[PDB]
Amino acid sequence: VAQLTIGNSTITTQEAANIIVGYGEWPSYCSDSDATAVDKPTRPDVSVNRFYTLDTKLWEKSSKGWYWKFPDVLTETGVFGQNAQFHYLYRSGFCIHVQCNASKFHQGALLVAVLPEYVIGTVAGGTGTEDTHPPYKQTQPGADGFELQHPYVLDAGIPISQLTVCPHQWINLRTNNCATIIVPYINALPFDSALNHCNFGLLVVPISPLDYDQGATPVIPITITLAPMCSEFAGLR
Amino acid sequence: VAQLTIGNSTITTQEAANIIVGYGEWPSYCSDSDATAVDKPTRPDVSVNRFYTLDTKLWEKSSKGWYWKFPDVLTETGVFGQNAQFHYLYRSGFCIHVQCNASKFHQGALLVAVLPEYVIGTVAGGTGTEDTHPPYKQTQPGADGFELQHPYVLDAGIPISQLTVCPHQWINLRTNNCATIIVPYINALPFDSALNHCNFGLLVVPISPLDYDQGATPVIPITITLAPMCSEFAGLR
Amino acid sequence: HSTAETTLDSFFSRAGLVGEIDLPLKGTTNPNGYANWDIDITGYAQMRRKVELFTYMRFDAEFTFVACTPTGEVVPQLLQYMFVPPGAPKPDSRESLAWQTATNPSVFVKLSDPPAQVSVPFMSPASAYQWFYDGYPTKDLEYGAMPNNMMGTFSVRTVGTSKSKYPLVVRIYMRMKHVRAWIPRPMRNQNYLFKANPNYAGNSIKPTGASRTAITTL
Amino acid sequence: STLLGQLCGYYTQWSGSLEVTFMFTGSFMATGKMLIAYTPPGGPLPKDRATAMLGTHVIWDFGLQSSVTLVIPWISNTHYRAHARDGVFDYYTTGLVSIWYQTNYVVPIGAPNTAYIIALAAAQKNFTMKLCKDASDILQTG
Repeated sequence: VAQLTIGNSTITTQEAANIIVGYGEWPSYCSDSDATAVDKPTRPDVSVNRFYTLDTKLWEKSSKGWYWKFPDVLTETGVFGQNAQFHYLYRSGFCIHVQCNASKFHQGALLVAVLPEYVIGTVAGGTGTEDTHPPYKQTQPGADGFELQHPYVLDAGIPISQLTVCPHQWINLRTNNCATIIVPYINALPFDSALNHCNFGLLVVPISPLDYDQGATPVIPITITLAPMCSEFAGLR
Repeated sequence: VAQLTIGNSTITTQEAANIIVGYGEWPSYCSDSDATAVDKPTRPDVSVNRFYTLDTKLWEKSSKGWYWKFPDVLTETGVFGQNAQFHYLYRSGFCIHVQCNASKFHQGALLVAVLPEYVIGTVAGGTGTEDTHPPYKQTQPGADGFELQHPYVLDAGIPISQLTVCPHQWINLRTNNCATIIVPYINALPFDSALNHCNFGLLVVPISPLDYDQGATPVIPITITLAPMCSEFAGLR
Repeated sequence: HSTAETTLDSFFSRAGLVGEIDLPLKGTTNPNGYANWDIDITGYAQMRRKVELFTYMRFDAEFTFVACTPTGEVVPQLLQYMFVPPGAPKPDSRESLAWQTATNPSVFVKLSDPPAQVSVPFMSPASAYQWFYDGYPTKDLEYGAMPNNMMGTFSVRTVGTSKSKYPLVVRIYMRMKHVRAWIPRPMRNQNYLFKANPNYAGNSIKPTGASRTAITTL
Repeated sequence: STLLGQLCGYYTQWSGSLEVTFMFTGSFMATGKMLIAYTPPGGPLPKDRATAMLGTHVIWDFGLQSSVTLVIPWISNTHYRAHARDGVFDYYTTGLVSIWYQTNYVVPIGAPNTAYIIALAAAQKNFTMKLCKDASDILQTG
């Protein structure tokens, strides 16, 4: 055990569990011979790139699962949400860290994976004849996130049973509590909009339900801490 | 874990937690060019210097704190109490060891410090107009020790909040259970009386109260084991 | 010992049927002896789910045209197939000047002449066609709309100033070639409802596969 | 209560970096996270956890480490004040230290649902004081 720091942010975390570098690539920058070599894109290092610790969600027996969108989650938050908004283009890598705090008397298993272009699909009326498009509160939940309503198909008509095909990591209470994931910038373009397009979405679902005997804390706090890697911006407004 | 022995005394203790050598000095002897170079002071090694294990005190939720005086505590006990009494002068260093035995389901924090010339001050009547001097049972409690009645001011008009300024060590149940302290001879003179003057007093107070859920043992045994270091005596009677 | 068949190209080869134009004489259907077909590769039913296995893709398409009368007959009639690239204007009528705009590749062939066949490049202004887009283009109805995935339109019509003398049926096949794919994703396990979004039936949510009685019986 | 405090009283001015250490004394089975944030002099106490989350902060998981020490970069009692008619060389540098429940207190059956914490402070080696000023409420009685 030891604590790492990035500016004014200091998190207490375990030595170095197995990290998952999504798709074997490290969030790097973008060279000079690109599309916009004129408007030299300024890369934040100071405060912009540090440890943000989102409002902890409480695991319950009945919990269905949660998901956040990127970069949406932060475009609201602090000095990073500052850049994302008053800037024309954005490319950024991510270090995501998820941890639970539970006694050796709780049981559960959370799959934690990242899914590019996570496009939500609602119920469509029920009988299948209403072309209802997911709201804005469902498409970009912010930093509070949003709860799945049909985990089995990941609110989008896809088996979750196959989500492992994405950069994932498991959190089995009886073995580990913290899971870490490095995500590179993934998109069909070098740069893009930070407010219109959500390159990906963080998914965390209880595959084995939370359980405990009466008397033990009934809710397990899940704490998501995340940090931007090699983040770049272009065209101030 | 391992067990150390000094003669016929064998204590089972943890490998080697952090020890506190009070004031950075080691209990040493006193050279030949002193006050009494004639009456060559005999230094006990055999039985006199070993492990004494005092009557364990029981920690409770309501416990206020305890304190013993030195060398008083031992002048009653065994072959050391033998020398202290039938001898004119005394100088001795001390190794003090304090341990609790509690399940990972108890909580508490005991500050354990040593205070030179610990002079007790009673209440003084209450309203402040009675010049009542602390009894003999309060000034030299023996090996059973004595309980504070006004821990906050350490039964002497001094903030305990500042006791850390003395050779101290903490015992937080959720981290350690044993605390150790090496004390050198401290006095304005080379030698002194073993029955009239108490060079110092061992203090152990619950700063964070003992706590547990109904069903767990309600009292945590605190065991004080101590051993004399480079103890000397002069002028037999 | 060989695994050539499990490659992407192997998986996506084969020219499948993705389009069918009807040019009846008397009819409600395409009354002006012409038709416009915006290129949809979902035209081959089986397709959608196969491609939706990946997030991004890239490829070239080989188009082969099969034309005959409803009974599959061959007749002396000449035809014009016009490809209007994305951004180019499709013909609103059987005499729109678009039919003559050089910048709209066109190919002519007699029904007798064997199938027409041409290759079309990776259009998209983006680095890859992307089946999923989690955003909107600078609650909405523009969600999941990556327009830069348009391949173009195919306008078909009988040559000549006058309607054709025969009822015609054109079939469009498409072989995908030189394929590259990225970011694989969960195989659609629910039925598709719309060509645009992944919405499903929230009542009729079925288990991925066949169920059984007990977990101890086979 | 701190000794530092009492010594500052016999002096008029001072400055240096401070250092507070927190000690969790709860049951060993408990875990959770506390956010400890420092708002430099002038900055008003952060509205909520999230806004404090943007300031110089430290996430403390007493599930991992039972202790944590925070450093106060700087404090300077140098700005003079002549209020009533009694001149007092006061702070203004009232730096602030807030502490929020990042997560809730989690415990298994059998462990107390409350625990305490102890604050310990001292000043760095860069501390200093100026102007001996004897002042006290406690004096030798007649």
